[PDB]
Amino acid sequence: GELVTDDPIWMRGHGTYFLDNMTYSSVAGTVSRVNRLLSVIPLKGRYAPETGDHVVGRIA
Amino acid sequence: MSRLEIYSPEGLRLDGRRWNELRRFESSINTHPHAADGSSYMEQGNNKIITLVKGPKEPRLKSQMDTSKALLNVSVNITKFSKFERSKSSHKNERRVLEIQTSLVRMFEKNVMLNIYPRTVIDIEIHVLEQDGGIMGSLINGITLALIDAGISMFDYISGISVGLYDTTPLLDTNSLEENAMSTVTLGVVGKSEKLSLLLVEDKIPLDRLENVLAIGIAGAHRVRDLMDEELRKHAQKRVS
Amino acid sequence: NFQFPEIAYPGKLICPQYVPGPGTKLIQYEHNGRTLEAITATLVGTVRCELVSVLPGTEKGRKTNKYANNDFANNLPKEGDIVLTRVTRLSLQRANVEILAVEDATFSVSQADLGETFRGIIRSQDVRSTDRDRVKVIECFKPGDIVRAQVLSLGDGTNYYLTTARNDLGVVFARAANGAGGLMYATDWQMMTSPVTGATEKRKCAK
Amino acid sequence: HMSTFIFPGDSFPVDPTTPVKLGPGIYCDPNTQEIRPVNTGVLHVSAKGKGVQTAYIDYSSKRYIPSVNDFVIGVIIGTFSDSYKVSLQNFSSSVSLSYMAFPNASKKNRPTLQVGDLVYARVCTAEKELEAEIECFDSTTGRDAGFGILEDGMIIDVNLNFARQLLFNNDFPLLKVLAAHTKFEVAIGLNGKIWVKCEELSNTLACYRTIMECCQKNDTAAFKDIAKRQFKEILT
Amino acid sequence: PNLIISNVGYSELRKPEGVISGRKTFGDN
Amino acid sequence: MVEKPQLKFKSPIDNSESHPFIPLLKEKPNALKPLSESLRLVDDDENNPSHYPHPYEYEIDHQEYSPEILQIREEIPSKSWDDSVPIWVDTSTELESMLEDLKNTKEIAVNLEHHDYRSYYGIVCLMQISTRERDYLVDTLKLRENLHILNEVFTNPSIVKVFHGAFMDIIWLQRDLGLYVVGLFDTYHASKAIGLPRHSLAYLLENFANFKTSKKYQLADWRIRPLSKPMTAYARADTHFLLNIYDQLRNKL
Amino acid sequence: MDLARDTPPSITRLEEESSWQIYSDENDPSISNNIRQAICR
RNA sequence: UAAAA
Repeated sequence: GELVTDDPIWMRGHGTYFLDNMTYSSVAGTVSRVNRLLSVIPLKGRYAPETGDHVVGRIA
Repeated sequence: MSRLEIYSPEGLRLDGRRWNELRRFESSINTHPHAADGSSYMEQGNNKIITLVKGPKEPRLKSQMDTSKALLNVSVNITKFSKFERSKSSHKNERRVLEIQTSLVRMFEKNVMLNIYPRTVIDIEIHVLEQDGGIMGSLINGITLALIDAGISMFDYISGISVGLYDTTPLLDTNSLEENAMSTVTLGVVGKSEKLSLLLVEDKIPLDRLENVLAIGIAGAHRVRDLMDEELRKHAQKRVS
Repeated sequence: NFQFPEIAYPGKLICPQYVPGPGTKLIQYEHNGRTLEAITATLVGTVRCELVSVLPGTEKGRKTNKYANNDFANNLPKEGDIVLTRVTRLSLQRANVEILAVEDATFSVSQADLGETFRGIIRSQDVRSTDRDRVKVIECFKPGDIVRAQVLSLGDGTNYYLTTARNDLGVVFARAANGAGGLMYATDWQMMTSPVTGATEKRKCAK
Repeated sequence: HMSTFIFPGDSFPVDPTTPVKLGPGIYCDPNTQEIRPVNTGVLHVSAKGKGVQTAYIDYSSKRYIPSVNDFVIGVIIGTFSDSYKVSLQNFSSSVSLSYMAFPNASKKNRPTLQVGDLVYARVCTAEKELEAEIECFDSTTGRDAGFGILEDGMIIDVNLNFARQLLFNNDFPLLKVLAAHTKFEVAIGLNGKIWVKCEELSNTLACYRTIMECCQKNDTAAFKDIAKRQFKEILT
Repeated sequence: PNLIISNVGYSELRKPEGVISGRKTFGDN
Repeated sequence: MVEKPQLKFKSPIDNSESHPFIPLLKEKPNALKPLSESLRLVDDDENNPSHYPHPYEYEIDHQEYSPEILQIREEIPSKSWDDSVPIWVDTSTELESMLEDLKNTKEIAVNLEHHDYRSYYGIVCLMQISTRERDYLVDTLKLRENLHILNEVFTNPSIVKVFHGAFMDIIWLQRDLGLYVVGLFDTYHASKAIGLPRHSLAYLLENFANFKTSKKYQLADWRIRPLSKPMTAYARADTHFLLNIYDQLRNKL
Repeated sequence: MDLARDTPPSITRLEEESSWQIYSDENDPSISNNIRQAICR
């Protein structure tokens, strides 16, 4: 619910919603600024499946 | 207790507070890292509420599943020992409880970004260990802090505040003794704004007085937001370092 | 090979290791010595030797068929068995049915209507013997007709796979206008007619 | 040429000797093999020698039954792998609109239809024991004009009698009294759906309000005064 | 026993004989 | 009948598969990592045989994007279709007049053509570059040895490259021309993320550009010279409105 | 498998022939008692 | 996961 930046020259990432040319955070965590990708890293985060990950799972 | 003074000419209420003072607010985050992904032990006054957020996960059955958003379930369970006199009724399937459970789902399904989590379900489990007036508002603040612990994307905070009107004097954060002697209004303010996601009036209030009650109600709700926000700052800073 | 008593009860020992079968199980007993593999009967009936098996019921109970609902529930339709079904749902490419009997002739009445009964599906590719790719199931079956179809592969996730690509397989009993008419009889290979009403309806006859 | 009001179970004023071609409202008993009415309405007959005679019953109804060679409006509610799932009317059963039932259909390209789209199709299969089927091109003649997506506009819910009297009866003074007020395009569906569309929304709404008022009013000669007042109300 | 043709729908009973336009666009006027 | 362009090349095509694919790159403009270490074979870890890595692999995962795509600016309409003629690029002098024209811009639309019936791996036959003012048509059959100069623009982060379903165009640019794209904006993945019913280019031209197209020249033999009048207009249409579509899709994203 | 790999022009590739030996629920018959106590550790 | 030629 808080304002992280008012610079439109950014790429909204995960845990972030664009609104009225201003950027806000949707979760609670730290701000990450990699290249122009602006995202918020939440505290308690689950597993994010990415392409090329060696995982273990049981059939549901 | 007995026949008490609700609001004396000295501005003091039956519990010592004043017209614009709140009960002590002691929230707790991540109290059940072994039972749910989201946890919040809400202790607003004598009230002691345990809120769990299990999800977002796959539904137990593929029958009910929205392929464009998430399903938000709220389970409010008022324990028999919630008050002094142990409840003899069932409470679980009570019609008054189903209204509260539904009012909570509608309140947050518009605030929680269910679109970000499609084909999923978010179960919210609530257990009230003790109540003492203003129980609806404390249910609000518990769900807010429990979803944040679960890492669920929300647009803003949702604050729960209860306001009573005694003659011509509003009273913030009404306890049980104050609700049994005046009208009660529970509000659901979104963040530092004046947008109301909840407005419950269950007793007669003059129209010429409702506007001022709402203004003093949303003002105290912002104060409730900061106490929750400052709790997350202290919890996040001590967790990282 | 028959020194044992005629009848057998659940728990009565039969013979050592002989092979098990329907109504027996290898249970190791202990009598102040080493555990011996004893074949124990677990049904009420007579013991038969071929292969050791204990068949339930008495010889009078088998001829009188006193275990009617007990015989079908214990003998599931295996692969290649020919059964008698009833049409329940008609789809564009399949026809849901309901297994009512099964033979080894002799049959066995199913479960008495309510659900939890064995059902199957007759795919359009296995309706006829010629031109298996383009068929019209609406011209082959109607809801409420008794169809004699042979089972195929057992992909029994919910239904069974049946076929009628033969002469003795198809609609064996039906009625005009889905039960609203008279009892029809199979004349040609794909033409069924009721004598009294005189009306004709196209089916997948079996004669 | 005879038209009389009948009732279900009444005698059928037609000789069995004459060849007959019955339709809706008349049922043939599979046992007694007699012909009896099953609907309450006007019994229409027509004896012609060229030498076939037909008979049907015009009854009042609102629940649409899928019948072949009907022009229907449907809403797309599901996208399967080899067909669509369209809803001709609420609560009623679904119908099948295959991807190959379109002008210039091919396995390579799928139709550009998505859910919630209003389609205009022709009922090509209306079997009682099967699911009904529709198509956006007449598979018997090759016609395809008018069939397809009805982009924007507004749909209207009317009874089945108002739909047939608007599509077939060219003397129905509705499209004539509406065109005298504003230019529009209409899509008549036999399932009780009337899709209209104008240039401005103020004219489309005025067409929605006239058809609704003319649907419940049985006086046909009052259609002129309905649109006269309705199109005058939107001017404020 | 009678001379029975299968119950036909509402459209085949009319006289235009399938030369009907269900979607008529009224241009101008 | 048209003869095979493979016979008129500087050198025959290596169909032996006696060694892994060697990138046809000699100049690496706009590079964060030097081209020197990019020409070493990666040791065959697990069971992936030794192969030369993607020359611009590091240049894609780490390079920033131009501030032109993060903004929500007003869309600029495509130039008039009838009052504009293509620019056929057939010589090295005509190629230079286009490259320096492509260095002074920020958004370009690119598309390719391919033929694989009378060639094993296949050969590129026509590149379709178009900017906000002009539409180009580059003959990749004669300029095959000269088209590697375009890496100065295709790898410029300040310039946005707009393709459509470039899952094969990236392979053709590197196998026959030694070209690589840094700063790709695939409109296919944009239509797939918006939620449109179809993801073809013909769909975006009839809904976001109102260009009633006749998609019948895809499977055509693009080796005939010169190109017919309908195909020259068919080739320029794939990228003429692609820049206006990029603006409409970017703001929605 | 994990022991033999984790520690240490007319070819158009061929398809591997793999049976159900890796899908069988039958575990190894004789597991060392000294090894099972290591897994618990 | 119906995009490319």
